[PDB]
Amino acid sequence: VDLVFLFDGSMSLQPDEFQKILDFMKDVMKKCSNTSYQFAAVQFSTSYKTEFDFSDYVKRKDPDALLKHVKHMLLLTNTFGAINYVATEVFREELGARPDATKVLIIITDGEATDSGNIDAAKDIIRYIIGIGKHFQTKESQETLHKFASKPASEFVKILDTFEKLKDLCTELQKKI
Amino acid sequence: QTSVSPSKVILPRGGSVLVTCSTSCDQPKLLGIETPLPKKELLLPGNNRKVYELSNVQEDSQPMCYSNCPDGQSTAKTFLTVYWTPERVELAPLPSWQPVGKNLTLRCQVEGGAPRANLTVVLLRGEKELKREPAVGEPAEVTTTVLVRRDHHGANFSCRTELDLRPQGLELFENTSAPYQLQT
Ligand SMILES: *[C@@H]1O[C@H](CO)[C@@H](O[C@@H]2O[C@H](CO)[C@@H](O)[C@H](O)[C@H]2NC(C)=O)[C@H](O)[C@H]1NC(C)=O
Ligand SMILES: *[C@@H]1O[C@H](CO)[C@@H](O[C@@H]2O[C@H](CO)[C@@H](O)[C@H](O)[C@H]2NC(C)=O)[C@H](O)[C@H]1NC(C)=O
Ligand SMILES: *[C@@H]1O[C@H](CO)[C@@H](O)[C@H](O)[C@H]1NC(C)=O
Ligand SMILES: *[C@@H]1O[C@H](CO)[C@@H](O)[C@H](O)[C@H]1NC(C)=O
Ligand SMILES: [Mg+2]
Repeated sequence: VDLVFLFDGSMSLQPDEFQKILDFMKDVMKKCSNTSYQFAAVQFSTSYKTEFDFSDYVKRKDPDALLKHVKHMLLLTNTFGAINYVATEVFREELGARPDATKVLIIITDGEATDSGNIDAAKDIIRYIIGIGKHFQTKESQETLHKFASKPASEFVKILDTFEKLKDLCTELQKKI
Repeated sequence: QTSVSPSKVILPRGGSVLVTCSTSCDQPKLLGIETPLPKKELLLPGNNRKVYELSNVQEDSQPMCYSNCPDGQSTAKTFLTVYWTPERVELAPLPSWQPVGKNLTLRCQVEGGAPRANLTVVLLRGEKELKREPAVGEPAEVTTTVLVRRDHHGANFSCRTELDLRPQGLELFENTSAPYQLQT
């Protein structure tokens, strides 16, 4: 399974929440450093960039060697165009993805979009969005957390505005792994 | 083609501000503000103009009004400045009595205060300026070795802070410190 972390590097997150997010990335990643488990990372704001590709990923396996030059951008939050980046310029076999493997998508964002796009370009990918802010409250405004939802209201969107409020998602995130 | 106002602001912690994310488009597909601060939107009247209320701002924040216009998404940035009077300005305790002709040290420390490029500190034996220097670090270390001669016979030394927001319509925010009962 070629899983991907898509974290929110927009201004709207407290300068701390950025690092609390990473901790979570590691809560699943390094905890599940077991073989046959590939990952990636794309920080989205007003623009996009692949923090660490697969190529440099399975070279020095550890979430403290792949976040060497991370710089908190803190601009907007192009949530849609972010998902459409993991699709087109991320999961490309060229970088370092295995065909006979399931492409997962771990989106991390307060659930506040700065644009209205469409993810049909990758509607097949295993989505996994995790809230973290304060904005994720009323339905009148906050509803896009349902937009990238897949299966019925279960453990897709909960109170976890701090995904730290959850143990090791190894045997838990393996829903088809 | 975005825009926002006010472009600059100076305010105390917990204070609140209003911001108008405006825009000039035939028909914009989206308008919003980008901040870590608590947002609360205002009136419904209008279409290409939106007002909010950034509340409980403690750090110098900088909101960002965006807009997805057909032409494209643009951005208008405002700057929120927070200013505040320090926790304590008190100076370091020495005992009341002292031998004349002693190159003793007067140390004063201030903890907090912003904007820090406007906050100055001054040690002084009464209404006489002994040393005016800008608050450095946390707490702000400041020192001047005072002597004991003629103006020293039973004096009162003290430490004050002066935060000048006068260059921007506010007042001079200063705080005096507990006196130094020197005897001899
Ligand atoms: C309060 O802070 C500002 C910032 O240092 C002081 O000076 C100006 O600062 C801006 C950047 O914020 C610089 O670009 C300017 O060159 C500075 N102008 C000056 C000082 O000539 C401002 O003067 C400070 N107020 C006081 C008097 O303490
Ligand atoms: C430092 O000085 C400021 C003003 O220069 C003080 O602000 C006032 O503090 C008093 C309490 O002593 C309050 O009752 C006032 O309401 C404050 N001003 C306002 C908003 O009217 C500040 O308290 C001083 N700092 C300390 C440590 O007392
Ligand atoms: C006494 O004051 C003089 C004034 O410059 C200073 O040079 C000297 O170091 C002081 N004495 C101490 C604390 O060593
Ligand atoms: C000395 O300090 C006391 C204590 O606050 C103060 O009341 C007085 O005005 C000061 N002046 C002198 C030297 O008496
Ligand atoms: Mg954001």
